[PDB]
Amino acid sequence: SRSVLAKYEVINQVDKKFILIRCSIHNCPLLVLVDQHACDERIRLEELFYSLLTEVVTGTFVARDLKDCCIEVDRTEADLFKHYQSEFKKWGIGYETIETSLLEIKTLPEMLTSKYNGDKDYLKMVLLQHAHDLKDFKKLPMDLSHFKLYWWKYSSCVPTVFHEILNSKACRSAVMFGDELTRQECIILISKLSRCHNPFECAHGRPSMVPIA
Amino acid sequence: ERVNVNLTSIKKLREKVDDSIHRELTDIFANLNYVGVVDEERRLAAIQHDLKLFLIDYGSVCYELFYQIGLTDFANFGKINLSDDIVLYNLLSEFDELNDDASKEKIISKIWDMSSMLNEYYSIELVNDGLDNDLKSVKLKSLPLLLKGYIPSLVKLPFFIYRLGKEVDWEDEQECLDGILREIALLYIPDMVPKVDTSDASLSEDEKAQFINRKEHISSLLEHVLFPCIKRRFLAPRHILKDVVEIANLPDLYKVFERC
Ligand SMILES: [Zn+2]
Repeated sequence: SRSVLAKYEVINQVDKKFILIRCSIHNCPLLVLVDQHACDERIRLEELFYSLLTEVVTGTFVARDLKDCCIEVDRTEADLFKHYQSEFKKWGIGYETIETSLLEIKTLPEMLTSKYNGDKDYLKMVLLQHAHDLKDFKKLPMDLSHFKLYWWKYSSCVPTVFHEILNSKACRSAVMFGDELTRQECIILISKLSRCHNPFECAHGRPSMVPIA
Repeated sequence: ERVNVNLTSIKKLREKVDDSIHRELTDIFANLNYVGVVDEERRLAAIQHDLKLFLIDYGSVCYELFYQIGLTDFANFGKINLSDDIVLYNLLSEFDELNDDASKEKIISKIWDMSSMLNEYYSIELVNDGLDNDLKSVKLKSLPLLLKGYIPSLVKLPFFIYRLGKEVDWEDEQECLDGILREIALLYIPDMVPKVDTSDASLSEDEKAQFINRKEHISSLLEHVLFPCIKRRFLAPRHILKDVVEIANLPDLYKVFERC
């Protein structure tokens, strides 16, 4: 299924947009144009998801101390945060519920600190978004009673705010259309792309390659 | 100094070639952007014309190119000199089909009888060392130079000498001169590289390394010596329409993925 890509040889870059690749023993496999941006975005994303999940699982995830951040919440909203407090700690979001009630956010992870940027209204929405996600069984809690590491086993448990943050970081750092890639740079891209968990889609879910044969 | 060709056959061979030319196919070659080798065995490469990706049989294009160059540059060819000597008598040993010695000597006899013509019209110098009637001591001094920087692979050389006496009919001017140009081009076309199973353990490290070397040499010849020449002087005849296939229309691929 994925082992088909491992049997692909790089030809060269096409229109500074694609990387043309070529495949005896042809059981559903001859020519495929790999989207260079989607290829780099994919490799880059899986590196970012590995970095985040290895950090979170080993308790090495950075949680920068936030000062004077109190957010007004509903009685049920306050109860929803009192419930999943332990869950938000796993992501570096350390807060205390006051008592109408108020959410006293003590700490935040370095990426969320950056994206929030003093917008209490944005931050409230993002935590509520995950609290509701957990509550309505849309997202599972992070089980850390497992004591190598496979980031994709825990990928589904990453809050949407982080997911969004990692997708944009991947896309931004990635190679763009109209960029010059040497045959060697392409060999390397496709070499790493074939070592991905999901090499057939990009960070934003779009297909990373279209066979032409 | 360029030599005058007052031969009726050469002017008739040029008219046939000029009429065969297809403008739409030649417009694809004139503006080609060579991507790379797709199949070393079937002799397939990929080029990009405008926003379209094409699949080219380079063996066919090379056949027609080296046939065209020969017709244009008739009796105005260079010379390729050969410590390591190659004998025509020992070159034909590859064929076990010609079990008889007098049958093997019959081929050499047709070439030496035409040695003066071959060196003056096609720059194929053939010099004997022994007796005037002796056929065992007959070598090949020089081969014509069609493209500067391109040295033809001598793997197909025993077939070239075999087919020059056997296939080429020396009993008609136009058919004989056409036959020799068709034989030189076959020798001049880059060799096929048959596929070998790299993942199979039953093959030695040398077999696997040499196959890679053959693959890398073919791509170098195509990118640096062969395809620039094709983009420059190649005139595509109508029968090559079958050997130039569209595989992708690139604006149809921009639709699948837009700027993130
Ligand atoms: Zn994307």
